[PDB]
Amino acid sequence: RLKIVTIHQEPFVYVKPTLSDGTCKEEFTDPVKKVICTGPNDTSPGSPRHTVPQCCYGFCIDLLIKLARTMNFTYEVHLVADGKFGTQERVKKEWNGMMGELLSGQADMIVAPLTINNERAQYIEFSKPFKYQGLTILVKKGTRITGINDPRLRNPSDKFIYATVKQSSVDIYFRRQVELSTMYRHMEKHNYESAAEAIQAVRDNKLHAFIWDSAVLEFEASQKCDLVTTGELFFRSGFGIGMRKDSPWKQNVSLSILKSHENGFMEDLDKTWVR
Amino acid sequence: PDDNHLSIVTLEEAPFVIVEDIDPLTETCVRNTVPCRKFVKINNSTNEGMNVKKCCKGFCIDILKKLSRTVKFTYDLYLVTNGKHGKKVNNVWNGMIGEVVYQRAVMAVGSLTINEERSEVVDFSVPFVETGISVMVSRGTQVTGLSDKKFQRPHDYSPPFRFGTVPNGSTERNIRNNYPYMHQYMTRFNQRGVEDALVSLKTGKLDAFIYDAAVLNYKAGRDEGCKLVTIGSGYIFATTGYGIALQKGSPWKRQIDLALLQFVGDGEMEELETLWLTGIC
Ligand SMILES: CCc1oncc1-c1cc(F)cc(C(=O)NC[C@@H](N)C(=O)O)c1
Ligand SMILES: N[C@@H](CCC(=O)O)C(=O)O
Repeated sequence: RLKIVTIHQEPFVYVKPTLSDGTCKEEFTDPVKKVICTGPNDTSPGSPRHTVPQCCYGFCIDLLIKLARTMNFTYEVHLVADGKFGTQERVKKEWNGMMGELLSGQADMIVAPLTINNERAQYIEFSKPFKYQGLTILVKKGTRITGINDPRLRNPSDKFIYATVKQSSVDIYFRRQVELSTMYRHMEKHNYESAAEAIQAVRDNKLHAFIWDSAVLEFEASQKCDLVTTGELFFRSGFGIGMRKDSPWKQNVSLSILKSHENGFMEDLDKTWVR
Repeated sequence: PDDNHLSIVTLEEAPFVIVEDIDPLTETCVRNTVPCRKFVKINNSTNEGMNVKKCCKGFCIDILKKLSRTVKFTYDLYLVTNGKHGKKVNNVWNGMIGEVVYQRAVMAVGSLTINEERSEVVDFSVPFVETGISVMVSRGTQVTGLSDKKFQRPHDYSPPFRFGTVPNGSTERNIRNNYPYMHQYMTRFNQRGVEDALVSLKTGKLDAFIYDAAVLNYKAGRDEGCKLVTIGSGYIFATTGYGIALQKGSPWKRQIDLALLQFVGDGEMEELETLWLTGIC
């Protein structure tokens, strides 16, 4: 019985309250498949993590169900306690987020829009990509930015605020990059706890540019006409299922993902949740 | 460091792997090229043949050069002669895949598509070039993608669409498994190679060519007058990538994966993409 960790991130993972009887609202596009996911009710920094049953659905949840049926495993899903994707921080060295939970055995598998990168691959097994995407920039329909090489990002100030999500593999990449220095550290001053908070902050003109996953941002702009992406995809990369290096499921997870790309299932998910 | 001189197989497919004749006076490969050998038969009444010294370059050859330096191996590079990328024939793998399966090569480097059936018999690195299946047409041709009914049920239209692939690779395998009627219909329009397929399109003998997305995008970008185009929003069915195929359980996979991901993270991959894959169109 596998412990699955995921994270709130539309349209990959929706998170809603249960009904009063503890089940999930019946919804339809075909029934929307939903799972009970436990998660903290307190989101705040440094707070006690009181877990409660919630309802989870979306692209990643459909993928999970496909995996579990294909490979014949049972599961329980929970939202990552600290609310984060996962970065490695000096304490000597520790992973936070979903990465931390998988490495500690709190999770057996990460099923989330988790970017495959070198730093994480040193410690965990990633599947072949279930989605290919990259980074883009979300702004208010109004703002005009060429892209990631605009002067206002390259040589920034307190005039034009931009940011990403904390303890994501975007965030630590900017803090770490030499040519990024003035933006690297600038985003440190404005980074958000979650993508949802960043997106709303763009709508309320508190954040002028949000650097984030194209799969999430393009979806947000398709729904909210006051938001637009700008510039080309950059840092093109994949999302992968995350498992411990000695997981016995690792081969079959990748085969299943490859099978699903090739037979149109991943395209079906893209038409259900993204298109 | 131990047993780090590796047999490596590749396959010509511009711009990922480009093969040139060596300078015969020097028998040295120069500049951005690396030595690669090709076994060439004396005749067809014989197994007798000789290794010809050639020179190899391209996107995938630069990947190999970086891997060699980063992972600390040397290699003897050779061009496959038993088929092409890889196909299972009477339950026996040919091509680059076959060379890895039957342990003649430690790894295969080239325009080699990651799929499920190959993953059963070889280990693949992480994908280092994004690909899948695209469709090339002359500009203005209206087709939605692989899934268009003009492909799926061609004989519903008069006249029917004329479309083909190059057989025996990942694209044909995918179509054979997913769209049986399409597949059997298409065989009439099978192309010997990409170059033939492009000529057929440009002269009006084929209405579409279904093939690997990375190669099609490259060819679209280099096309005279920008007539040949890929359909949709840079659109790709069955998104996958090229991967370095290694023998099952290979001790080289760990370090090769990390290296490839480092190249992505460091901007080295983007440099290579700009060097080899950018087009005018
Ligand atoms: C190999 C690509 C890479 O190497 N270094 C950074 C990146 C990168 C590329 C990208 F498109 C998204 C993210 C990311 O962090 N997105 C938030 C979230 N999906 C996450 O996983 O944290 C990171
Ligand atoms: N890259 C393909 C060859 C071309 C194709 O069939 O699309 C392969 O590895 O088989």
